[PDB]
Amino acid sequence: RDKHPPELQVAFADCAADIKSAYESQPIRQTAQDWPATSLNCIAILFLRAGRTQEAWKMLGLFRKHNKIPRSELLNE
Amino acid sequence: DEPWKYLESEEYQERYGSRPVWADYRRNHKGGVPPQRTRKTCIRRNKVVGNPCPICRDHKLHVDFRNVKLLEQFVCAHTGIIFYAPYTGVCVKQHKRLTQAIQ
Amino acid sequence: RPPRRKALPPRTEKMAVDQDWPSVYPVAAPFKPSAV
Amino acid sequence: EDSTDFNDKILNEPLKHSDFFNVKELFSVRSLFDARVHLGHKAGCRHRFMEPYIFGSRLDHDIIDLEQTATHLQLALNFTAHMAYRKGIILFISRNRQFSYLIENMARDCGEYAHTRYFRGGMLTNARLLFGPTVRLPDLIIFLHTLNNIFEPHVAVRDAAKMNIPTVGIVDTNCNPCLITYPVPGNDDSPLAVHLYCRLFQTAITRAKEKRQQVEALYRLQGQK
Amino acid sequence: YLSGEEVEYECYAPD
Amino acid sequence: SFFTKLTADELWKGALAETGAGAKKGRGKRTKKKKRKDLNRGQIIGEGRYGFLWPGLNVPLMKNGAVQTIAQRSKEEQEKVEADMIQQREEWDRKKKMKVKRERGWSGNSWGGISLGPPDPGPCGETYEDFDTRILEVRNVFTMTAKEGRKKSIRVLVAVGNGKGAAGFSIGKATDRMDAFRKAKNRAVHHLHYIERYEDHTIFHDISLRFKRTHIKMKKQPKGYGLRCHRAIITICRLIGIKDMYAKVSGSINMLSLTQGLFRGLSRQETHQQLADKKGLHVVEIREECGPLPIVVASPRGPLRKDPEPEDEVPDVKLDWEDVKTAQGMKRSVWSNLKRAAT
Amino acid sequence: KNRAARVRVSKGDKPVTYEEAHAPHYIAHRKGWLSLHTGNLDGEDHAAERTVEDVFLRKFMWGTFPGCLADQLVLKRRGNQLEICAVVLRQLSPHKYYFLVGYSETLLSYFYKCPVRLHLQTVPSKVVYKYL
RNA sequence: AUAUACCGCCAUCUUCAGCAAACCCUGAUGAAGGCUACAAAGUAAGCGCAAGUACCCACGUAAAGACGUUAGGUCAAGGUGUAGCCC
Ligand SMILES: [K+]
Ligand SMILES: [K+]
Ligand SMILES: [K+]
Ligand SMILES: [Mg+2]
Ligand SMILES: [Mg+2]
Ligand SMILES: [Mg+2]
Ligand SMILES: [Mg+2]
Ligand SMILES: [Mg+2]
Ligand SMILES: [Mg+2]
Ligand SMILES: [Mg+2]
Ligand SMILES: [Mg+2]
Ligand SMILES: [Zn+2]
Repeated sequence: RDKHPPELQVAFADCAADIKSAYESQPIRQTAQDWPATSLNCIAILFLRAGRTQEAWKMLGLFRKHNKIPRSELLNE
Repeated sequence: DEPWKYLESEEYQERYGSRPVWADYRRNHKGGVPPQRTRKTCIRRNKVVGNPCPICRDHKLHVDFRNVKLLEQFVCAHTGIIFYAPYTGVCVKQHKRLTQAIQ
Repeated sequence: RPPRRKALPPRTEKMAVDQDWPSVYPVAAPFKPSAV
Repeated sequence: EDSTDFNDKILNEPLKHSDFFNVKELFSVRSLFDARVHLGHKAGCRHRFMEPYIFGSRLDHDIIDLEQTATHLQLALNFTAHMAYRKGIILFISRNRQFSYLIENMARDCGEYAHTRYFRGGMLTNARLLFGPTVRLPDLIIFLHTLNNIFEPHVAVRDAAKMNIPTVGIVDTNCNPCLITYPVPGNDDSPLAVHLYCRLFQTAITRAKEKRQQVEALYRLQGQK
Repeated sequence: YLSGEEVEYECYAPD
Repeated sequence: SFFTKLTADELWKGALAETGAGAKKGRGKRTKKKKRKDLNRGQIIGEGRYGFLWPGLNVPLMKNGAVQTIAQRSKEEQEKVEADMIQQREEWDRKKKMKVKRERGWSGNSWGGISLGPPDPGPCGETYEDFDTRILEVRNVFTMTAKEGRKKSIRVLVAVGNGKGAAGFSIGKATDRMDAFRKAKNRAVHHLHYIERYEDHTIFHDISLRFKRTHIKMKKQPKGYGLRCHRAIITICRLIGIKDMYAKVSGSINMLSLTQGLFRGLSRQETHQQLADKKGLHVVEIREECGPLPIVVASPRGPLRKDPEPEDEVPDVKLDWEDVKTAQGMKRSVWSNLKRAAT
Repeated sequence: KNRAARVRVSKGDKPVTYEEAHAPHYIAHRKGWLSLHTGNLDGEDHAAERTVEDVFLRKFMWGTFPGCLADQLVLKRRGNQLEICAVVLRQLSPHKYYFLVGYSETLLSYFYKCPVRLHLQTVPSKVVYKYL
């Protein structure tokens, strides 16, 4: 929701990573994976603010694969 | 009707790849020196022998003067001579049909 | 495919160094690595 | 983009010059003659593959042709300097115990390695087991004495060739230079000869290491601006 | 020998 | 008695009889052998003859949001379960009966000519997928021992190669044949020769050499000639990448002498460039298919001599009576020039 | 040569547990007892009956938890209580382990007429002491 | 019936100190061989010895004692492969 000091932001990016893994390894993986738009925007924003830009750039593909609208804030950052 | 199509299909490429249809065939015989003639025929009264030759083992391979890509596999590219039947293992019946189709 | 069950972390990791230990082992019980 | 220029300005540039480190100024036929490098063993001890490098026999004592030694020594020092410049691991090997202490100190001073002790079976051909799977072997082995203490070739000469490691070696008139990459015909017994060899290699190696730092530093300063 | 060629995710509370 | 029963491991260790004076020296041979079977393999906890359905053990605990109660399968419904388990047992046996048969070697019972695959990847992430391994000899060696009498070990000879000139061979020794296979093939890739090939299909010139008592005569051949050589030479040549060559092996036909004799001769062949450099002359190839056209195959890198090579009216070269007897037609053999499979 | 309860040297590929790796002469020196009761103390009775019960419980648990036991049972008797401590694997679903615990505790309590408790410790794999 | 199919438990050299996977090297890459301390091709996990422990000590006595040798002993401790008996 908001930016935080670097120490907290790094912690939020380790949690978003574990959440990302949860979305990727859902038990509904047998069926199509449902990646909400808000989840993708937040996970991407948290990587940038943490400095894991490499991971954030990779995720941009998932906006096109699942056809999820990117958020304005994500594009500016 | 269009025998040259089989060699351009995916089934052919999966079974043979880029090697000749006789690459993986081996004659069964006693001794180190094989008999100087191959078997007369692999199809005898509509029944196929246990180890059919490269031509007889695939019913989609048609020896025809228009299927030149198959015929090229039985002619030496460097000398232009037709391989004798023990070279590839084709039965005498199919070797004659190949020799006539090549000519 | 169902995920294989993952063992939880030993509850020793949630114990405080100033806890009431008699509440953990109130009666004679076999040694439990996850609880000691 | 920047790596090709690095390897070209630093690694490939020294290889375009005949004497990039000026190792010819380190010795002369006179300096070698004063160290008694020309003195070889008696004719009865001569190895037949050392005959090309022998000037003659002075009263049944073989004399090593220092004009040839000078050319071979130039090549050996030149190779050694380039390998030190490229940050190669240089290992000194000798079993002559009169000079074990001298050689061990020379290696430590030049920042290299010495093996003057009993050579155990498989140090090179079985190094991964003895040291570990990630062990790095030497890039150059310099033999100040190529014979062991029973007057046979040091086992590391054969094993260095097996491991495709170039060898520099002082080869006296009773030694076999066939498998030594850069042999240097010379006296291996006299303290004056052996001390000279250690100064030349020590100086060549130390000079090449200083040259590598000078070039690198210059290449960085110019890179920023 | 010639006769025959001889012959991941973990999660809590799985359902 | 319930208390006299043992576990399956104890029962199979006894029944199999793998430890004993029979299995010590192979004093017992096994055309019929007791084979271990895992009898708990297809067994489900909770399933018994009576067909009871225990909630939470062999059937689901809750059904339609309510806890199931103890139930028993009907006599008919239980026969199907039993029959289905018997069929699953024969199907499993059929799956083990279906084993992919591997290609044979020089003969059905011979190890020679069989591929062992690529050598194992080295400790430091080294790989040899480009190399193929072929067996040349598998021998049973018998050592008389001070206390244990005649013991049986295996000596294996294998060759490795990548088909692009790099090939080698190594001996392997072990008590087990498959440990010997590992040793030889892994060792062979550390003793690789590089073999020069003319136009990447044949040798540069005729090679005639003797190694101990084994004589090998090899002839340079044109494309399409194939490998008309001793079967072991054929195997080695495919690993090197030679497609066209004739070879004749005479004298002692010792596989090891033949292998190392062959590699010694193939590693000492002078290429056309080496000949041009040595003599400072052009190497000119005359082909009958191209008529009188002179084809320069190699030119000296250094200066080119101006003095022609002396033309000895008659060369003092030693000839092979077999080659001369053939050229004249006096060589008549019922076994020569026989029709054979493509090699 | 002595054989009793000795896992013999092999090629270095056989994993043995701590208990399996210690021969009988190490009993009470490096390894303890798998059952503790008062029947074998001086002046105590009913050692024969405790011994038969122990032999049964080991067979009962081996076949009741087939493929699940990763080590020998530890049998403890205090008063009339019987505690069975087992190291088991993590392959069976937890529902099947709870079923078998409820089933085994009840059946053994009625068989031997004493309160019986079963204590399960799960390990991901058999704990290896050494490779003989 | 078969200990000459075995598990199990043992005798025996042992009142021994050796066995040995995985590597490496020599003999032309033959069957084979691999040690020298002022050392010359061997490195060696593991097992045994040793150490440790028991008994009254650190002594002694127990215990321990590998691999292998004798198709050593035992199918009659029990179990069990194969074969045989089932009025
Ligand atoms: K026995
Ligand atoms: K018995
Ligand atoms: K029996
Ligand atoms: Mg000397
Ligand atoms: Mg056969
Ligand atoms: Mg005894
Ligand atoms: Mg016996
Ligand atoms: Mg004592
Ligand atoms: Mg005793
Ligand atoms: Mg002891
Ligand atoms: Mg007997
Ligand atoms: Zn046919």
